[PDB]
Amino acid sequence: RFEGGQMPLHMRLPKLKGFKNPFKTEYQVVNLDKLASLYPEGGEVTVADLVAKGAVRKNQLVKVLGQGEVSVALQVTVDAVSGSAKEKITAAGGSVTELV
Amino acid sequence: VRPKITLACVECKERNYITKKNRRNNPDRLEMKKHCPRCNAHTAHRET
Amino acid sequence: KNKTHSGAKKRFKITGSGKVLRERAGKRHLLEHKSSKLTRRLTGNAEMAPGDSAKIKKMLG
Amino acid sequence: RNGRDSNAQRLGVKRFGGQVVNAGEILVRQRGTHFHPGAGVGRGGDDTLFALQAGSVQFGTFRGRKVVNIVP
RNA sequence: CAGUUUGAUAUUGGUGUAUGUCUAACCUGGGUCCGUGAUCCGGAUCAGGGACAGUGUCUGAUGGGUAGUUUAACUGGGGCGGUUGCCUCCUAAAGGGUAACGGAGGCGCCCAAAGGUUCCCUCAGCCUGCAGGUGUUGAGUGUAAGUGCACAAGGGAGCUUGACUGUGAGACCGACGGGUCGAGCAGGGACGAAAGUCGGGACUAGUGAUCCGGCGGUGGCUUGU
RNA sequence: CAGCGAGAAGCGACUGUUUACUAAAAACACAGGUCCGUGCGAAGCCGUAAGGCGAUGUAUACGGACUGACGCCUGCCCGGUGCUGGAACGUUAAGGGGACCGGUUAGCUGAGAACUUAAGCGCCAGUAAACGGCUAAGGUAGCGAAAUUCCUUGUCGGGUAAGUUCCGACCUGCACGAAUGGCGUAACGACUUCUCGACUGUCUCA
RNA sequence: GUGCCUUUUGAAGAAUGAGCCUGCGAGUUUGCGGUGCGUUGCGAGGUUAACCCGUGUGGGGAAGCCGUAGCGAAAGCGAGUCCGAAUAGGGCGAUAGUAGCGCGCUCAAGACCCGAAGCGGAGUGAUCUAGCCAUGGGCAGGUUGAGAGGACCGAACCCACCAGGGUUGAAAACCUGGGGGAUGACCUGUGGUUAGGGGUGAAAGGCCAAUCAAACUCCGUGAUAGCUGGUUCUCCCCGAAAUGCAUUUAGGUGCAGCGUCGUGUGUUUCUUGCCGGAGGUAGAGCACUGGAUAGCCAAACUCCGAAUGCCGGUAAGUAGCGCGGCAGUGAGACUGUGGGGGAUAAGCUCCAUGGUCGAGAGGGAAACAGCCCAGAGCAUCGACUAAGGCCCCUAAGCGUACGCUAAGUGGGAAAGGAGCCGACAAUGUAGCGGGGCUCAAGCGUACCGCCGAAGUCGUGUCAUUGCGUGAUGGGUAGGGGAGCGUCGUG
RNA sequence: CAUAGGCAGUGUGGAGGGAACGAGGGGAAGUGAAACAUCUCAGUACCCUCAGGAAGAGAAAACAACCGUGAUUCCGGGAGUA
Repeated sequence: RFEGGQMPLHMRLPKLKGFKNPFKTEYQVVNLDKLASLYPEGGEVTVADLVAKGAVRKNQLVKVLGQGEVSVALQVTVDAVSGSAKEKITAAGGSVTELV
Repeated sequence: VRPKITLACVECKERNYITKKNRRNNPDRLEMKKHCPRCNAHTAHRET
Repeated sequence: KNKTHSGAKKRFKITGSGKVLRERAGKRHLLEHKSSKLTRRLTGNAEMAPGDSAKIKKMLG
Repeated sequence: RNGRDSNAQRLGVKRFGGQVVNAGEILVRQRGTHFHPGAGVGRGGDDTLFALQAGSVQFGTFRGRKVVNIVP
C-alpha cells in the first residue's frame, strides 16, 4: 500500500457511495430449472425438504426465482417467490403458498 | 468580482443551475429561463 | 488472520465475476465550471487497470 | 527566464488513407481546420475530425480545400 | 508542560451602608503552661489577624524555565541567486514522443453578450476632390504564440437563453488517477419558411485529487415499537 | 652552590584561578563603582509538601545584573523591546442568566441570544551604569592605519648600510567612543612586540 | 599467460576484505491466515474448529466456512437489476467446487545474518576529580623594617612556563636541566557531605573512578538503519536493465517498458516487393517577416521540397498475442550519424538513432572493457578462410611488372614560405613494437600465391526442442528443471 | 470533670523470604506513521499495595425483541465483519 510517496491508489479515489443496512436479510434462491430436476414428478415442495436435497443452506429464508421452465405441478411452500416464477408455477398447474 | 449565482424559478423551489455574472455590470438580480426538471417546463429562473 | 486494508475496503467493490470497480474522482466540488458532460463522464463505476487491480485484489484479502 | 514549455498534445492524423474505420472514430486531431470535413466526416468542438459512417478514409480536394472523406 | 498570575466556586458565618463591622470556621514561624530532661509535634490558655489568606475543581493571561520535533527538492560539489502547476512557438533530426539552471512569450481571466439562431456586409493600405477609383487578404479575430478564418470563424441588425435535463454507438492521449472528441435517441425549448444549427465562446491556458465540513433538495435507512 | 642588565610600546591595576592528558593568556577572579529586588514566615534558592539555607543575620543587612585598583570623566535619544506606576474608556474566559426556536404527547428534553465580570491587551506617564540607536536623536569629551585600517608596505620624521616589524605624528575612522565604560597611570607579569650592552658553537664551519 | 571476493560504465589494479589451518556462522517457524500452481479424496456438494471417547497416528463432533444469483446507497427487485418519464441508450450480472499435502509469493511476529551515534525505566558511583563542613599537621635559612605584610630571596611542599628525551616509552602524561608560589585567596591527613538534565565550578563546557555538549551498569532489546558488509553443492534451458510518469522525490520506491515459467491461441510477429496516405527536415528560394552591400542571409522566414521514417492493405519468405506465478532493472560507458549548452574546447554535458561493452571468450591494432573480424556444448598432432599480414624477432613473398619518394618522408600537426621548411621540455634512444629497411623490407596501380581465430568444412560424442529428420546449446541480475553429498526416522 | 500521656498483664497478632501464575493502582521510549505532534508501540517494559494455591469474576437495577433465554468463568466461531 505504498507508491513511493505519490498519493496511494486507496487514498485519491473517493469512498464508495452509500451506507449499509445492518438488518438486511438475503434469501437462498432456487431457480425453476434446478427446481424441476429435484422433483421430476411434481409434488409438494417444503423448505425443510429442500434443505435435504442440497439446494439451500440450512436455517435461512428460501425464495424461488423464475429462471427456466417448469413442466409439472408443484405445491411450493416457501418464504417468497418472484413474479415470473409465480406465473410459471401456476401455468404448470402448481400452487404457490408463501409463509411471509 | 464575478461571484457564483444560484438560479431558481418561482414554482419548484429547487436550486437547478449556478453561473458567473459580473456584479457591478449586472447589479440587478439576473434572470432568464431554463428547463426545470421537476416542473418539466421552460419556466423562468430568477437569480437567488 | 489477515487484516484487510481498512481504507481500500471502503473504496473498491468486487462484482459477481471478480472484477474490481471504483468510483470516478473529481466530482465532489468545484462543480460550477464542469460542463454537464464532464460530470456524466465521472458518474458511475469504472473498471480498474490490470496492475492496479492486482495490487488491490492482493491488499483486500 | 526561459525553461518553460507545455506538455505535448499528440496532434496529427490518426487514420490515414485506405484505412477502414467505424462510425465515430477519430480521424484527425488538429488546431484550426488544416483539413476540412468532407463527405461523411464531422467536425468536433476542437476541430477534431471524426467519421460519421463506417468506411475507408480518403483524402482529397473538394471545392479548393483539403478535406477528409469516408467512402462506404 | 512546570512555574507566576486573574476570576468563579467549596472550605465560609452574623450584621450594617461595591464597602464597613463582629466572632465562631480558618491562620499566627506571637507570649506563657503541660506531655517533658525536648527550638520537632500536639494539647491548653492569653494575644492578635479573619471569613481575608491557604488549599481542591473550573477558568483567562504570561510562560525557551523545561520537553518533544520541523526547518523541501533541483543544482556541472554544496551555499548564494533562480525554478517548481497550465498554454503557444523553436531546439525536435518532414507521423507521435524526445533532455539541459537551452532560446522567446503568456495564464490563476473576461463576456448576460464578446453565447444561439436567421438575415445582411467586406477590410487594411494607397490615390483624387464625406465622396469617388483601386485594393483577395498584407486589416480584424477580448486576452501570448501557433494552426485557421475573405465561403468568413472579421463587421451590422431581428429574435432569443442549448451558458439545457436523461444518455453515450464508437474512438484519440496517458503507467495509472485521469484528459479530450463524439454520432444517434427521448424530454422540453430558441432561431429559420425550410433544410437544419444550438449540450457556451475559432481551437488549444484561466486551475487543485481525496479526507473533513457547510448550504438547498429528496424521502432510502441503523439497534423493542 | 650561586641574580644577566638597560630603553620603549600593547593588555591587564596588583597577589591569585583556569581547559587532570597539546592553549596559563590580554581569559576568570579580585578590592572599588552603579543599578535592581527584599520590611522579615524578607527577597532569592533546594523540595510535590513539610522542612531548610539566606541567618541564629534585619536597609551601613542579604540576593541578582553589569563595570573592574587609582586619576580626569561617563555626552544626545524613551521612537522599538523590557521594567515601574495609573488605569476613565474599548475588547475579553469560566461562572450567573435563559430571551427565543425546536423534538415528543402541561411534563421531559435539545440548542441557546441579550445582559453581568477580573486579570491581560489596546491607552497614558517615567525609566538607558535597562536590552538598544547616535529621525526619537543623528557620535560630544577623549583617542585614531589602533588586539579595530580592506585599499596598505597610506604619507612624513626616528632608528639600520638596507626596516612589510617598531616608536612619534598626520586623519581619507572600509568598520573607535564613553560603566559590553573612554583616555592615562607608579608598581607588578614564566603574557605580546621592538631596540641596545655582556655573552657565547646559533652561525661562517665544523 | 596482468591473483580471489565485493562494488563499479570500467579493477591485476596503486579501490574495500582476507597471515595460515581446523571447527562454528546467514532464507527459519507459527496459522481450520491471503493468493497461484501440481497432486490426491470426494464431487453439487466439500469440510470441520473447540471438544468427547481410546493405549498411538483411530472413531465421533455441522458451531461454522467456501460453492449454490445478481444488481442497487438502501427500501427492494430478482435472470435480471440500477440511472432514467422511457418497450432510449448504457454500467454490472445471466448463456465445478471444496478439503488435505508439496512448492513460489505474501501478512503479523526479532523474520536472511551482522553493524551505530543515541532514546527511556530502575539502580551504582565524590576511595580519582570540583566544592563546602568538623578536627589535627606542615612551611630549612636569610632579608626588608608600617617588627606588620594575599612583602622580598630561597630548600621541603604545591605547581607545570621553556627546551631536549621518551613516543610498540621506565611511565595510558613521565624523565633531565632551567622555571612560578613558597605566612597565605597556602599545602596536607582523617571523618563527613552535594548524583545525572543532576552535582560542583575564581567559568575551560572544565571536573564528576584512564570515559562527559549530559557518567556507569542492568533492563525495553535481537531499537532503528531508504545505509555498509556477508549469504556456503553441481549441471541443463532461456535470459535482461541502467528508459517513461510520479514521488519530502533524485544512491529509495509505485506503475509502465525489457526476462522467465504455466495455460489458451496459431503466423496473428518480423523482413522484402508493390499499393493507398499525412508531412515541411536536408537541400533550395526570397513570394511573406526580418537582416543586408542586380548579388545575398536567417532554429523560432517559406513560392518550393526530397531521401528516410511512420500508418494501413496485399503477395512471398521465416517469432506475435490474451490470461496468470516469479523477478531483476530504473548510477550506464565508448564509437558512427543528426543536434543543443560550451569557446568552430574536453576521455565534458544533455538529447535522437545504430553498434559493441555492460553480460562476450577467440584473432588483429605492441600492450590497450567500448575500434576491425568473429558469437566459445565437448574432443581433434585434418582442411579452407575473415580482419590483419608474408626481410628477422614471428606463421606466410628478399613475390612478378610499371611509375613516384631522397626526406628514414613512410614513422605526428597549422597559417605561411621556396617531397622540404615552418617543427619547439624537462629520468634514458623514446612520435615504426624492436632489429633494420631506399640493392624498399616506403607510397600508387594491376597480377599470382600463401599465412591467419574457439569462424566454416571434416571426424567423434552429449544435451534442449519441433516434426529418422530440422533447428538449437556465450552469459551477469533473474526465471524454470534435473541432480550430488551429510545427519536422523519408518 | 476529662482526655492526652504514663504504669502493669497477657497474645502460636504483625515485621522478612520466595521460580512462574493473579487482582487493583502508576506508567515510558527506542519503533511505525518511509519526516512528526493527534495516533501506534502499549496499558507493553518497569514500579507500588495485596495475596492464594490458584487469583479475579459470579447469583441480574442482565440480554433480547413482543417470541424468548435465566449466576460467573474459559475454549472455537460470529469476524478481521459492524
